[PDB]
Formats: sequence, structure tokens, C-alpha cells
Amino acid sequence: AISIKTPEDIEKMRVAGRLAAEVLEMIEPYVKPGVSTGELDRICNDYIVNEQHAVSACLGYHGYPKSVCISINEVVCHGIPDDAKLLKDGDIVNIDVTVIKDGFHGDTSKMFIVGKPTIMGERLCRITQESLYLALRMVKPGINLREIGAAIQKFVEAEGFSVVREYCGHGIGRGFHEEPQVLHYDSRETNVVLKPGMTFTIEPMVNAGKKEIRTMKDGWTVKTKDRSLSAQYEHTIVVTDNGCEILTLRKDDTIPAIISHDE
Ligand code: MET
Ligand SMILES: [Co+2]
Ligand SMILES: [Co+2]
Ligand code: NA
Repeated sequence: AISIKTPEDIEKMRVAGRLAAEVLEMIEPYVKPGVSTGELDRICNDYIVNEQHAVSACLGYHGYPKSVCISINEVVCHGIPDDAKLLKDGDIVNIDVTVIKDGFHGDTSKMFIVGKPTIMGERLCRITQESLYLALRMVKPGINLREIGAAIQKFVEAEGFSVVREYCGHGIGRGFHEEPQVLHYDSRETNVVLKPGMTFTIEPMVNAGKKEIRTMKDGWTVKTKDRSLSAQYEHTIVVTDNGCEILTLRKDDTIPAIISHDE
């Protein structure tokens, strides 16, 4: 079943969502050539534990050994921070943060460009964020989740990119991954009509080349089969009476916090 959050639950998710967003705001200035992904992870964990008094939902989860996921270039998702993996000028990097506070999860990710913005990968990142924003603008009671995945795929493909099929957004709350699965492509047989108080993520993974992926020697890391660049952005939301509220909004987002579809 998909749980409907109570008003108190939603308030706790506002807090957890803000904390996850804060991690991404904090880490940004550290993302520069020469830093290791292991160091970035250490800085994130320190902040989550010691400044936010929260805990990483990733660390220990199905044995995952780090506190955030950091995915560079052709890595699609679930890249494992490593002390020896150094960022280079021109890299694109996803950092994906999930924190638990007061029993509730907040889950969000964004892309960072290492160095100047006008590089191979910039347009991929921008379009990936735009695909997330397109989807967020659709969320309201009475829409079928089917429609949202179809819209993401149509947009991404019209931009000359492909959508990763094997990974999806998810319900979230007291649990990390709850019902429903939020597909980012058109699947005629879905699904699920949205209702106020549902909380879930949208997190499209978009490849510059072909859609196919390969899962690596470590039980987590996913790369593009063609080693083309891949980008992802993620937000956690709550469905409101006439739209949604974006719980993991950051200072650099360019979409409104609260989206309303009423006249
Ligand atoms: C190591 S679990 C990482 C999960 C990821 N934060 C997600 O959005 O599902
Ligand atoms: Co995430
Ligand atoms: Co997620
Ligand atoms: Na990538």
C-alpha cells in the first residue's frame, strides 16, 4: 500500500527534506579539481551527524559502506565514494543524499560541473534537471503516475538523450523505498492515481548516448553500457490538495517551492 502522511508526518518530511537539501548546498564549494570522492563523502557525513544531528539513510543500508552516493561521468548511479578517485576539470558529478531525521527520510541529488560550465555534459545536466522540473509541474491529485513517466521519456528523447529504465523514483517516508515505483519512461500498464498526502521522489537518470546500462564489480555501481555521460537530479515531494510541495528545494533551484494548479 501507498501510505498517506498525516499533517504531522508531512511536517517531519519538510524538516528531513530541508536537511538533505542543505547537505547539497554545503558540499558545493568543495567540488573542485583534485578533491577525492572519499573526502566529499567524509564532509557530508560529518555535517549530517554533527551539525544536523541526523543520520545517513545510505550508510549500512543493504551493506552500503558510505554515507552518500557520488557518481562521475559515465557512472549512472550508486557510485561509491573512494579516497583515490579524484575529480578532474570537466567532470560532471552527481551527489545523492538521503538523511533520516525524527523517523522520516529526505532524498535528493544534483549534478555539479567541475570547472567552467561550457563543457561536454553541460547540456545533458541542464536537460536532465528540466526533465525533473517538467515532471514536478505535472504532480497533482487525480493524475496517473503513468503520464509522468511518459512525459519524461518524450522530453528526454526529443532532446536526443535516453532514459535509464532499470531504476525509478519511489515512495518515501518512514521507509527509504516505499510504494509506488515512479518510472521515468512510458509504461502503458502503470498504475497509480495521485492523492493528497502521498510522498515520493522523482529521480530521472538520463544518458547522452544509449539507454542500456551495466552493473559493476561492487554490487552498486551502474555505468552506461556505451560509457556515454549520464546525469541525474532528484527531489522528494508531497502531493498537496492542488499540486505539490518540493520538500528538498535548494537555493539554486529555479522551480517554485509550492506548485498550484487551481485557478
Ligand atoms: C545506497 S542507497 C541510495 C539510494 C538513492 N538515494 C535513491 O534515491 O534511491
Ligand atoms: Co537519492
Ligand atoms: Co530516491
Ligand atoms: Na554520471
